[PDB]
Amino acid sequence: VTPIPLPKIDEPEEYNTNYILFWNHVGLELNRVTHTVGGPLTGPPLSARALGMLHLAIHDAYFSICPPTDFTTFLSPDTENAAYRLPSPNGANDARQAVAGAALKMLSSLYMKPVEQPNPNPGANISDNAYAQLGLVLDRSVLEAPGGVDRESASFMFGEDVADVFFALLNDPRGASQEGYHPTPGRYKFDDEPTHPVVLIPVDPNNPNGPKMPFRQYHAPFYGKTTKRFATQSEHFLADPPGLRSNADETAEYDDAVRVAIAMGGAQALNSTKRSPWQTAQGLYWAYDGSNLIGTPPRFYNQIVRRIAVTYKKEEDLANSEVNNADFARLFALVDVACTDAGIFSWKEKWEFEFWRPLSGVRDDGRPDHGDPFWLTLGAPATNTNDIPFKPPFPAYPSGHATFGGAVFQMVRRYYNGRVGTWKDDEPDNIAIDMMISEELNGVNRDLRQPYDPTAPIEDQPGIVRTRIVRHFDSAWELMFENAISRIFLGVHWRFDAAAARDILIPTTTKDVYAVDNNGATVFQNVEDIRYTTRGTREDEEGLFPIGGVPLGIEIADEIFNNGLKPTPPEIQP
Ligand code: VO4
Repeated sequence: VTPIPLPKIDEPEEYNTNYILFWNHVGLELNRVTHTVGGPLTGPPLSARALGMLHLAIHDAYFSICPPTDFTTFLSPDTENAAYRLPSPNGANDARQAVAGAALKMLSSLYMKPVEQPNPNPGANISDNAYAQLGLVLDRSVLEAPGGVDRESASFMFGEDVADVFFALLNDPRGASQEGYHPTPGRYKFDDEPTHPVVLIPVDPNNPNGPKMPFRQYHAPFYGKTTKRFATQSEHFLADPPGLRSNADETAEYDDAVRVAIAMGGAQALNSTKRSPWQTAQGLYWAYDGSNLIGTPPRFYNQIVRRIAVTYKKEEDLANSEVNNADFARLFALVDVACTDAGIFSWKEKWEFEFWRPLSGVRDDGRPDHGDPFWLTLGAPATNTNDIPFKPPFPAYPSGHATFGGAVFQMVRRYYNGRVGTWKDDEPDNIAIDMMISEELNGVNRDLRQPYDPTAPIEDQPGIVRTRIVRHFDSAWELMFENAISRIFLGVHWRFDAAAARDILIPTTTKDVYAVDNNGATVFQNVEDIRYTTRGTREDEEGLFPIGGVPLGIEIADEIFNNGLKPTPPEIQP
């Protein structure tokens, strides 16, 4: 088959001389390729799960052969429970080959054709071409691997055994099933997107030019409540969103949120849009909304973490440094596991409340002096395509981006504290990064004038090129914040989906009503002054709970870290 020409990644090629980074890279490539061809593990929660599984297998394969001192492996060889029993090296001492076997085995199990019956129902929607393209990626990776891959070595075989264990234990085949789910219309209730109420999908994925059929997607409605958690030691909950349950009386907050939604996230040319050009840039920068050649948010978070890892490595040699190898293997396991669990809990809460998106909220408001029946958002960018595709929708509260970001960046902060600088674990850090480029704004990717052509490189396809923006960030606290508010700029999330409005916005004399500038744009607090302290109530439980995705993510990362990356006790699994 013709290999899809993938655009160049903005990153020092030296990074991939390190075999831990190389395998992470392979995972990211499969991430973007599967979203281009419509293969398995698409969507934010499951794409995160794939990376978590990959790095867990790598972590244990490496630390089995090169034992750590301040922590231990995720699974152990002495576990009585066969499902959690880690294989023993038994002579194998080649860490490079162990990692290769674990990574290759895991990625292959994840992305290859489900010959073992699983093709029915679960995989019955992916074309043969999708699988073929994914295979190409896997095949050339073997050839590009630093130091090569010796599939016959005992160490390689050991890595494979490790992968088998993790795959059998954590794989969730029916994770994205929506069978049986249907929206329950009403105020504050999630339903089909007014701009994309239905999709025409081919009856046969192998014949895309053939007959289509109407389809209504709902992204992983049962995943969060039924899936196996990775390293969390408890269930996490958020306060009821403004307008629902115990907080149904928070009308001032809700009304002002509608107001901020229109002004900050509307389409570019609307007279009601007050968002600045720079804010529009911040919105698109963090998107990665499953587009062609781009993938999902977990991919971007890993791209950023790769830069942090190299920027703050202990030793200069990326190729032959066990200090670096152990550092990266540990960091990525921590980060990708936190990201996986963040996906689980954000999805659990999303479908629990089933809160509607701003587009529907503003349009269906019903009050002549509050709503706008014809409003349009800036929206999730449909990069490298010529239209606005129907992307499987899901509820608004809390923001997936916000939760992912909170988890990933708080994990990075906990890991580097005392090493890059010193700070209170709940206060701004100093982990700065430079020359960070998002593929949404890289001067290469674009909004096509005609349908995407997978046999030609993106540069030879007509369209409006996305401006190349090179960013610098002063801290992981800033990254966390901007990643969260970017969704407000796109108009896909309410302010409270990110965090409590009180913690991120500038207050006025009027309660629940926040400050706007001379031209009506919403004013945010300075990043250095932001503290996620405001909590709220839940109708079904006593106590105070976090509001929005960022606080939820921070909470998940702290828990995992404090427990040193230990499996969720099987007793508390769904
Ligand atoms: O991925 V949101 O849940 O931030 O659209």
